[PDB]
Amino acid sequence: VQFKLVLVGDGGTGKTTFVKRHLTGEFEKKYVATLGVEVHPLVFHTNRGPIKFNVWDTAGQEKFGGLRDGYYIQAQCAIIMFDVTSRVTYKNVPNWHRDLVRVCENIPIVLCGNKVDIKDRKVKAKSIVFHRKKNLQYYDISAKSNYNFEKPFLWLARKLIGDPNLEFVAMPALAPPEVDPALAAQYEHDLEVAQTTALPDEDDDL
Amino acid sequence: DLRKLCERLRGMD
Amino acid sequence: IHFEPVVEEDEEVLYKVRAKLFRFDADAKEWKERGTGDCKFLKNKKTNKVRILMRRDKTLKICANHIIAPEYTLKPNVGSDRSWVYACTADIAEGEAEAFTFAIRFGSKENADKFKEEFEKAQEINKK
Amino acid sequence: SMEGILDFSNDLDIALLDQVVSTFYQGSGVQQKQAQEILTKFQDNPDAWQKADQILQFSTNPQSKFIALSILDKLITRKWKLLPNDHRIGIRNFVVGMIISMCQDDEVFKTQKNLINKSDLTLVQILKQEWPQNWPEFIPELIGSSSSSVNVCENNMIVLKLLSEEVFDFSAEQMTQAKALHLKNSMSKEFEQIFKLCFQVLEQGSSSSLIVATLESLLRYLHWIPYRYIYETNILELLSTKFMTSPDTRAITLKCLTEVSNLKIPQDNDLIKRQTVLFFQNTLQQIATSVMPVTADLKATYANANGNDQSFLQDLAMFLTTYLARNRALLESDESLRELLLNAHQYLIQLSKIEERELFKTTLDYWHNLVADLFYEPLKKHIYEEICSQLRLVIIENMVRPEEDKESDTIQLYKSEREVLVYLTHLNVIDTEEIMISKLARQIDGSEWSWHNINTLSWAIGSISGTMSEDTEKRFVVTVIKDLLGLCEQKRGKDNKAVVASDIMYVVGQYPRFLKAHWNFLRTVILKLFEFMHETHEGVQDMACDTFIKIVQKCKYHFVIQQPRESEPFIQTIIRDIQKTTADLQPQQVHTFYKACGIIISEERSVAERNRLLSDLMQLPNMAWDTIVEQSTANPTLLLDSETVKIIANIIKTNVAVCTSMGADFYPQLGHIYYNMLQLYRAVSSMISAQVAAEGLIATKTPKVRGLRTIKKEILKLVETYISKARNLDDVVKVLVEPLLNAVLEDYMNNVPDARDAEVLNCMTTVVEKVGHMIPQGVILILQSVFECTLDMINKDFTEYPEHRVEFYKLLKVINEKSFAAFLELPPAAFKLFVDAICWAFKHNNRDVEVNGLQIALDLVKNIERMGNVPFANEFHKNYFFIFVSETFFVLTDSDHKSGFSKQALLLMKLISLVYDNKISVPLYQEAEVPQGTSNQVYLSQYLANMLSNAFPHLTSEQIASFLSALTKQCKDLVVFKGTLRDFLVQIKEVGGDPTDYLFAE
Ligand SMILES: Nc1nc2c(ncn2[C@@H]2O[C@H](COP(=O)(O)OP(=O)(O)NP(=O)(O)O)[C@@H](O)[C@H]2O)c(=O)[nH]1
Ligand SMILES: [Mg+2]
Repeated sequence: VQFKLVLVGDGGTGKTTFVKRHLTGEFEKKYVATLGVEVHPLVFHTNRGPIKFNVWDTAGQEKFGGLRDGYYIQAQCAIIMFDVTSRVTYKNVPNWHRDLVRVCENIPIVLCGNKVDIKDRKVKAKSIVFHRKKNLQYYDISAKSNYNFEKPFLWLARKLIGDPNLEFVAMPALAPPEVDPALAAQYEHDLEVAQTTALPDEDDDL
Repeated sequence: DLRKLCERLRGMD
Repeated sequence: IHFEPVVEEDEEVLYKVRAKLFRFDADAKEWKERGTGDCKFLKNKKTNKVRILMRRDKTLKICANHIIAPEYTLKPNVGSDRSWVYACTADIAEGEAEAFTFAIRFGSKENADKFKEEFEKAQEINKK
Repeated sequence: SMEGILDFSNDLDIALLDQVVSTFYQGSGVQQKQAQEILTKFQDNPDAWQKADQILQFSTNPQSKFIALSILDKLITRKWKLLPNDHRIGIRNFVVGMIISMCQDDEVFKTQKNLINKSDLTLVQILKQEWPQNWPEFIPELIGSSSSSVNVCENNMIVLKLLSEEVFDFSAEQMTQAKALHLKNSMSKEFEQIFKLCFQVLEQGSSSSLIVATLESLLRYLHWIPYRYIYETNILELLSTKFMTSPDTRAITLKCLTEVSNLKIPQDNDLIKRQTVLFFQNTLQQIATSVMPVTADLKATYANANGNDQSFLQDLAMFLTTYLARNRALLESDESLRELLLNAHQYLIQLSKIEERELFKTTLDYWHNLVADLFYEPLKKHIYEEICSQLRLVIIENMVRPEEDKESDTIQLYKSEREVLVYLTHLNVIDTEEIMISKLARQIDGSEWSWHNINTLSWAIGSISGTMSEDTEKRFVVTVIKDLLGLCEQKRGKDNKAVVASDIMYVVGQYPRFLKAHWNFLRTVILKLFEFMHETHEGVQDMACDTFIKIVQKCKYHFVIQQPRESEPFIQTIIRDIQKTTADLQPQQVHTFYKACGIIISEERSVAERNRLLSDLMQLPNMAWDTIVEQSTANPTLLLDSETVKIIANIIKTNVAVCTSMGADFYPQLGHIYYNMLQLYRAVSSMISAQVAAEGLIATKTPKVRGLRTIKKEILKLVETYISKARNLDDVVKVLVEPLLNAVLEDYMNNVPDARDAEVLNCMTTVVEKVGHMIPQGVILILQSVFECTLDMINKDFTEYPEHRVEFYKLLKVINEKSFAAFLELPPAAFKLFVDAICWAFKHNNRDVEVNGLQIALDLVKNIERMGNVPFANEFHKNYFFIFVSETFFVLTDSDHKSGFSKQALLLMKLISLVYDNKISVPLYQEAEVPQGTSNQVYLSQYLANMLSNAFPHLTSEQIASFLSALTKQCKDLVVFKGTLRDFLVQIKEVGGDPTDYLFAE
């Protein structure tokens, strides 16, 4: 029950950070440019069973584009990403869309404006209208604050399964196991280090 | 002058 | 006249608090977020054993599931007055059992201290 | 093993290629990853294109052929003209033949559409290079071959679609102005023959797949073709009747008609007017008879999401809104068209009930267009009275949260909804009132009671404030409050009663005109808010405080005067009981309260009364302050008590809050604490430093040091806040600045990097902005203390110290604006660092650095220019003119700084114009390297030609020379200049660019 998802957009828009957040829950602060593509399975638990996305996280920097539209072959869904703090990334949305629907002529596509957590927003809500004539779903998202971070996958799941009432549900939680002295001083090393490495974002509300 | 409303508002809670 | 008409629960919640969970990536000397959501202490009615169960908001995916073992010890983190660090030997949030060094942060120092209280009460419940 | 296809000495094993490809596309994990890297290395081999013909003939994997065409694509678009003319003909011939043979095989044509589409696009890339000059027969031969086969005719429609896209829709970025125009004229010249084929297919064709492909190409044509092809050919009849009946063609046809509704048409011709009416009439008729009637529940249909219904309803909304925004006047006078007009709008009403945020915004934009016109245009509003009545209910029931009850999408949507609903209220005040009262009755009678529903209605009621007459407003507001009050009583339980109370205070906060005229009521409101500031239910306290300051902002005057039946201005009463009122509030909420009081106090224009109120308001923080100063001084160890640290910070934050609303009037309070505050700043600084020495850099992460630094940051913010609003700048300069600089500059310079507060830079930026002209020695001292040490923090990468990075260049920018003399006093080595720092800013992607970096460069050039012909300016040009020219060219051409193109262009144009206006007095060249008397213009032209030759060695000398001739000749016309730069950016991406392209402006 798996669907190929291609994720495209300008470099630095947050495509990889978005996926990482869904894979591990982590927020990566470093910008390490994707080279070509990185494929990651991503599973969600729904009232219609589990759905598996094979996410093709492609590169947005042209010098790292790899196979480019070659990555789009046989995609069944897609996310186009831009950065609401960078006008040029929205200006390039029609270009990514062009290259995408030439390979994938009839697939559900979500348009995402990332980084809405940033106060000085440059691509204002009233300017974002490209999705209208192209029948794309649009969401304001932030991989950093998790604002709407589940919406793109929930909408795509509903389109791919053909059930508008599909919902994410809680995976069942098995009883956890019960709890050697040969690693006592071993785990005390690792704990000392962890205690003395400050936690990040200590001003965040949580 | 709106005495009745002031009293009515004053009693909320 | 008859007209035919038209055609984890075995547990009790001892404590619930909002929290952000971190796992320590030792090879990168970096704390990494694992999930933000409701952290719960769940007491199994059949074994009376208390566990921690934490789910991420929205996706509801499990980011912590392990017994509040009596030998675990909560320690402060250098950069926070509202977090606890402790080692975990068997957490099953993501498949096979596995050990982690966790950190859990809360909205206030008061929630952090209350969590430590509840955490120790549960250890003694697990003692018997 | 898989890496064998990367060895080009051996023949290419097609079978080994197909395995690498299959493992990539259908494999997983490590295998897929390794294959991915192999395929990328293969595709990027500059000779891989030679093995494309092999792959296309002898491979059985369509993904492999696709990648072969991608390799060919790169070669055609970048190196076509470099090839021997042998290969150009050869590549063209086996792309043409490959397409013919895929079309002739009904099995391939049916099952390899991705590969055919890729092949068609590749063909189009050849046409952009070769057609029509080296392929004049392409179009006549395309038309001839269309009749000999349905599959070939269909595919030709795909080729024509892609060609139209590449020439008209996506050329602006990707080709030179000259080349784009050449191709647009070429397509325009032969479109008569293209349209004839397309129309014949549409009138006769059977194959729906051929029809759909033809209409998809028509959609692209409509972006640019003249109106005569649309209005003089009966094609509108076909689109609006025939093709609206079959669902296969209905989606594309509707998109075509949407574009037609934006065609450039003459507005004199009565017959074109009738044709525009007619195709709308036909389309609406087909929808009513073939899709759904006007009464249909489109909300339910959209929610069911059967088939393509959602896309169809989206397209219908776009069609109706587009057409009606342009042409509804055509329907408003003829009584025989009234039914069509109102049915079209009734469909829009039904579309407006769909639960889909983005679709609602599309219809809401149209409703705004309509009600605005009905509000200004005579004799129109009676036509739409029934439409508008339904719209009132739709908008009231879908009102979203205003920011006064964090989401910028919801905020924008509320304001758009408010705007439409205000127009609708003016259009019929009585109908609006009736709907709202009625909706409220059903909140009381429980039939529509709901937390969401009562919030929604209260937002709607609050949004129309200022549209009723004062008498009607008064009667309306009273009824609403009464009904809400009884509704709050009616409930039980905390949560329920809490919702209704919030909505009550929200509604009243929205009607200040009412509050202003009913003092007794306003006072009762405030005093009820004060009662709520002791309630502990989650969110009540926040609501009470937000409402308090919201009311104060609008009604402040009534708190500062003495009212009829009062012994004192009400502000005096608030202040007396402030400790009691705020005893249960969190610090943030206390500060909002004090800020609200500051707003009132600023309305008092008697100075002595204003100052008395000020010192009365600040009595509690001032007494806590005095206590701590007397202690902290007598036992500096107290500041290690995190409780005293927190107390101190909250005192300062209270001063910031009050200073925020009082501005220049805050000065007397600032004077009460100023000197001791800066002493506190020093003592806190010593402790931060002592802690970092004893514990290491990790101390900066600890709560204790973070608490200490908060003190420093709030102090800086307080001074920044006051100085940015001060009106007496003599006092700023003579009382505030010098103690400030002694307290902050040396502490910043002599702390380790991880301990320096970027807020210091921000504070200094405000000081320079407001009084920089009056403290030239003070500015020099700022530079000496922060310039070099901050630059060394941020000149190793673009990552570290992001806040210092931004504030650093904001400071240099203001200094360069207001006190340029400070840079003249720099030693030459430090001025050289200043130039390096500007160029460093160029290379940031970070917009908050790049933009200031380019503005400093521009302002610096103007500063130097203003000096006239003096030694410093002449040395500047000799040392740095070409550094700025070449650094600007680098970011213009490196493809990683496209966000700053416009300002890079401006800077470059300014630099070039200096020389071609002989505004540089000395030669820019060595006495050695050029004949004496050579003009700087000749030298500049030579320097740049040599620079670009070495930076872009694949350009011909003719290209470079023509580009520079155009560029310098156009250095007084920014738009043309920029076009010439964009043309250059296209040509550097390929080989063999036409140098005459740069004569486009000529
Ligand atoms: N403030 C903020 N920063 C974000 C957000 N999402 C991503 N970032 C940051 O943006 C930068 C780029 O992230 P990244 O995921 O690598 O973008 P990308 O689209 O994958 N780049 P590429 O296409 O080159 O692989 C990172 O520093 C990341 O932390 C966000 O939602 N808010
Ligand atoms: Mg990436």
